[PDB]
Amino acid sequence: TTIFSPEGRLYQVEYALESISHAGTAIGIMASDGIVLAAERKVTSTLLEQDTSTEKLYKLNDKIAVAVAGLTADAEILINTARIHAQNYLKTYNEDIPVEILVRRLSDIKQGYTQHGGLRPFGVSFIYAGYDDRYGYQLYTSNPSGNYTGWKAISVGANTSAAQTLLQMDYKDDMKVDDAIELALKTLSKTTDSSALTYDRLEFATIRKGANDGEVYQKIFKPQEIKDILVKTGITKKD
Amino acid sequence: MSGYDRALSIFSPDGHIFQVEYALEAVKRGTCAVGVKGKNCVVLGCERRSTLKLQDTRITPSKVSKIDSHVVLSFSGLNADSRILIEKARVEAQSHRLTLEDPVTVEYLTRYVAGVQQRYTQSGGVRPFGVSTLIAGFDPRDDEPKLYQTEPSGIYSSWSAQTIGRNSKTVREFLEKNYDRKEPPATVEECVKLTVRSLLEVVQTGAKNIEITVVKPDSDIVALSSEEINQYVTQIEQEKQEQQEQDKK
Amino acid sequence: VYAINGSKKDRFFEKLVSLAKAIETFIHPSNNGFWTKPNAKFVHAFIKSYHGRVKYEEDICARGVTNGICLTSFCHEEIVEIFLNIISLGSQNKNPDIANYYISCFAYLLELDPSNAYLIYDKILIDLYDTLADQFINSRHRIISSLKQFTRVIRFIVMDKLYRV
Amino acid sequence: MFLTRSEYDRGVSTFSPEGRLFQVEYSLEAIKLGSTAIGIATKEGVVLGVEKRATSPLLESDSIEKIVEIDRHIGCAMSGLTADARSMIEHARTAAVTHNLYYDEDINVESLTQSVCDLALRFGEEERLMSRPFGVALLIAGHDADDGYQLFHAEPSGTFYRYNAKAIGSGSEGAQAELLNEWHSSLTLKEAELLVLKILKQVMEEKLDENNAQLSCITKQDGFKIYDNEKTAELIKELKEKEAAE
Amino acid sequence: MFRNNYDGDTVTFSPTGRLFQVEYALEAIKQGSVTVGLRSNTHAVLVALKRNADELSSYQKKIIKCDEHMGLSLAGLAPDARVLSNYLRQQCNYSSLVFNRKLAVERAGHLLCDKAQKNTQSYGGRPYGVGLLIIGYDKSGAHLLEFQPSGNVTELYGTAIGARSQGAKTYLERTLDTFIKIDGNPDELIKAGVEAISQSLRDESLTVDNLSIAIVGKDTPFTIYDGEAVAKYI
Amino acid sequence: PSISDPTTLLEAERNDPDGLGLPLKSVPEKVDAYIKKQFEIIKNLEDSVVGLNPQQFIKTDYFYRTSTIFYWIKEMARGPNKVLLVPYLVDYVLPFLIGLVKHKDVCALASLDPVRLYAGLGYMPIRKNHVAAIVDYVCSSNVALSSNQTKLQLAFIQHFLSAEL
Repeated sequence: TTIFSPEGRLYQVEYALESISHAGTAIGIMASDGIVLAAERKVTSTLLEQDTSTEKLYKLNDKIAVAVAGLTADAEILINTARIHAQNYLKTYNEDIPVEILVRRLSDIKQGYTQHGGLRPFGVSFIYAGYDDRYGYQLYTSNPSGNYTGWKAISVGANTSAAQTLLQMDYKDDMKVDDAIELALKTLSKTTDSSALTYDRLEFATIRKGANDGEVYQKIFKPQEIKDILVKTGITKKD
Repeated sequence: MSGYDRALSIFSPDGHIFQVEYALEAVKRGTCAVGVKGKNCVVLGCERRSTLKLQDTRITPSKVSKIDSHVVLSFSGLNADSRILIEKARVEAQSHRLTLEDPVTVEYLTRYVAGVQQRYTQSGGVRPFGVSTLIAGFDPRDDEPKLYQTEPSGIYSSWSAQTIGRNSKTVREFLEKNYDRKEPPATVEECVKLTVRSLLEVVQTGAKNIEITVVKPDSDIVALSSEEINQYVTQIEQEKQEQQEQDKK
Repeated sequence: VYAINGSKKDRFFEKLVSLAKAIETFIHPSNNGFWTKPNAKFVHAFIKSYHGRVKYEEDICARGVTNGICLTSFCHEEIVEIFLNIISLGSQNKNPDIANYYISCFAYLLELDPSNAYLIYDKILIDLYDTLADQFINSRHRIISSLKQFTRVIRFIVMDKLYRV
Repeated sequence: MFLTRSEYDRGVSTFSPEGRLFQVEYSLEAIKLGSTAIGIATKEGVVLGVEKRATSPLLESDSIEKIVEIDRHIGCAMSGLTADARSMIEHARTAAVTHNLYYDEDINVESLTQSVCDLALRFGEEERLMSRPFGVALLIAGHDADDGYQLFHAEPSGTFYRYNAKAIGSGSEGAQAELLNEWHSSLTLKEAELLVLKILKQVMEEKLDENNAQLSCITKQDGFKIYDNEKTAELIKELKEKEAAE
Repeated sequence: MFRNNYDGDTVTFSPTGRLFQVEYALEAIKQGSVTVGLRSNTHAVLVALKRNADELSSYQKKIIKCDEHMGLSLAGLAPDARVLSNYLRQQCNYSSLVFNRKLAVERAGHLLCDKAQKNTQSYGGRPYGVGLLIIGYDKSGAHLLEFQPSGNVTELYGTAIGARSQGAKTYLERTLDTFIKIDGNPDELIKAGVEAISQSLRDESLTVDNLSIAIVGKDTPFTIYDGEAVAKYI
Repeated sequence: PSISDPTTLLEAERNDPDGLGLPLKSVPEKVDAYIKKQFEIIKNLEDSVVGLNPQQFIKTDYFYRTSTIFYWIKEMARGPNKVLLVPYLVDYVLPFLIGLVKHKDVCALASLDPVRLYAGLGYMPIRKNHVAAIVDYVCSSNVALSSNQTKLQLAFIQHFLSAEL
């Protein structure tokens, strides 16, 4: 009902934070030449359509992606608002939206749903990723409170604490995107509740530069490409 | 309105234990923010919590926020709220000039901010902001430094030095001993040195945690870098060794 | 409860009338707060424990002799005189589990067979006729607490030749 | 102590069995908890004065001025300052200027007092009714051509009286008793100043001086002015010799 | 000890059909100072005792004017008596602009009833805490209406409202033929009210400042008396 | 107390005929004289503050002493130390606290609360011996008290009598 606890703390935000603390794990890592996003997906359903095109990971425009921990129903309302804002910026300025302007845009909407008592807050945590000329490769996180922070590597959702410790000891400022592929897969295999990692339990993506000077490219990996980085990395659930 | 004053035991009216008191509790839990005037500058300073090893420093927001070319705002309490409170003040100031051929006055940037905070107190099951602020700068065509504090209730006041957030008693105690209102710090360097001494008593580890913005007349706004505040911290720590070794026994 | 000398009682009962006078305002139904659960349980435990003392020493008396530290009729009378208003105020409480502690005291006060027992029956008839005649129709706690009070004492109203009519 | 609670306490927009609105009544009891403010009306000026709590040296005075100008002929004393007190005063300022530019003349003090009470009946800004309180006690003082020097106690209820003399804040009983025992229709402005200082001395606990007390008056000739610390000091010196002269 | 479940909201009915909040709104009339209203065939009169909170304090206003032909007294809630009296003056002006009559006081009664009954029927407000005596004169003669805030009204030769008014009411009732005939000598209709209101003063006394008198009949329009205007009537 | 023998403790507690024993804890005689000397230093330093305003009162040795003894009393009045303070009440601590109450702006410049502290001292565990001396002290009329001090003495007598029902 958006009233303070006597400590000056918001009960609804704390309960929304309890909800996302169950909501599946996501890791993001910022290499010297690209960003990696990975998310672990609890497929307890055989008849759920794996090889559906998205669940945890989404495009916001041609150079920005997100991972979702939380309610996917809540996330998709924010994701569409961010997509509309990215194209409305591109229409106005003829230029691609800077990552800080969009990440904090979704952090200002999520704060409003925490102040007015007719609205429940959004049960979603986002690990944003992208490139722009103002900064370069940027990795941000945002949570049900409307707080947002810049990171070199971060986890959200379940098992955050184990994942942050594993990131901290292996992360290097000068590492390449293929080292961040390896690291994010290792971290998730060293954090997972499921017995071993496999291509349908895993959502993956990258924000590389490629060979051509003007390019930045956002491969949100199809299952067969994820099977290749799995067998190359030594996670290798292979015949 | 609190404690041991109780007629025929007691019972509560509509009154003190209220949403705005719990917003004041949120403000006290947010990092320490300080401001001191000088002869012809004002310096605002903040506590960063010591950044985590995987946090990205080059994109991390400067805690002290420029509202306009001559006005600076810092806060303690809820960050998300301060971001929503700085946006309203920034557009309010840009709109001021567009409709008044006049940059916003520091006192109008303090009455507006505390004013909007007061409306979220008044009614509606919309909560007050868990935020308290320092608003500092200069008016246009003047050389007088200004420094205001605002509180979640929408009360505001002018100070020649003030502190808000965590541990602010101990800082206000140090300022009352080191800030003389007859002879304030006569130079920017001394004003910055006083804020670094003031913060050094309350910050977690040292030069990492302090960050300062200096405002001067005619829109000369200037954040100090880590390397500049490291030479202030080092000079103050040199004078501590010098004072200790200048013991006579 | 085990302080009372049944032959020198007057200075003990003088402290119990002044204890009850001190706490009487903390019992009243518009005065809820941290003291409500303390008071309701103290009143119940004192009356239960005094009735446990009375019926322990009545059993020694039945097969032997009376010591004169044993309580007299005058002591059960004094106990009803001290606690009758307390049990009346506490049975009208907003919390129905708090109200049940005071309503449960009436049975112990009637089982002492005091000379004062008419004070307890008269109160419960007045309120029960006032509920069933719809005199309390705006006050659902008087409806329910009077039905709760009457239910506790039917077994004692049934035995007395006047109230059984 | 013994508890004395009713079932009608804490009722919002509700009458007790007597008709008592207990939110606006419990708001009227806060005229004992504030810092002391006193007003004295006369045929020569309305003398307003407030006890200062001693500030941190870092808090600069203009932050806490509890005597205020509404307009050149009207000023407020407050026993306590809140955002709502500045809201009442800035509504009074905006009301006084909007009156002067619409009606080409200065606002009557009764009509300003009624306009700040209408703000209180609205609860700021559906039928405007007196159900809940707003803000704090104002002593509004002023001078106009039609009803002269006037002191109004404007209450959180949206109602008021004109008083000849009124005290609010923690001296209320002992002050109002000494005011009603002592006030004349023959008070000169000088004697109204010594009278407010004699009353202030008696409540304040401290030794009265130009750093714990504040004076002002509305005069028709000079307008509203807050007094210089040197002027309250020479008045306080004059009080000392007036009682030493006994 | 005797909690009422059905007096929280203006919209609740008691199991016996009472609107308890509205009956509590009547008990607010008993919180005011006494006012007396009375009429002859050609004049209606109001006389009102005014309180103060302290000897330094200006006495409370009790009689209000809506138009040259009618006005009212208020023993109940003063700030809520400004809401009804504003609305009555607004309706007098509406009648002169939109219908070019002036609002006959029976019609004024019907409009106050409508406004008060609306408060009595809808959630998110309170009953009016004020009783009004309205006095007026029009084509149907000298008129006196007791408005009670439940949303009701009655045509009456006289009545008293406020604390201790059963005394003054019983004097009007024992001295009715005395005031109903008076007509062309309006000062004895004023002295009839001053005897009536004097019965509610329990060795309190009338004073030049404590008392206000208002009269409206035939050509002489609605007028109010204060200070020495009421000294010849002490 | 560190008594040499269990039987010496038992004899020493049986020696008071009222059947309430000695205090559980007590100040050794040199520590007792150190505590009393801090208040006598304050009483001799009173001459150094007779003329001056709060802003320079805050800069005096008398105030630095007073502010320290306030924090000492206030910490002694929590937790397991209240009994250590009841011997100093009528001779030093209560006289000191009504002394501080005259300096209401000094208690605003420094965040002191003599009122809340002194009123709260009425709830301490006071022995039967000390009740009579507390009563004779608070029942002493001195015309030297201002209204704030006399209504504080009534406030104490309010939280004292209610805590001595």
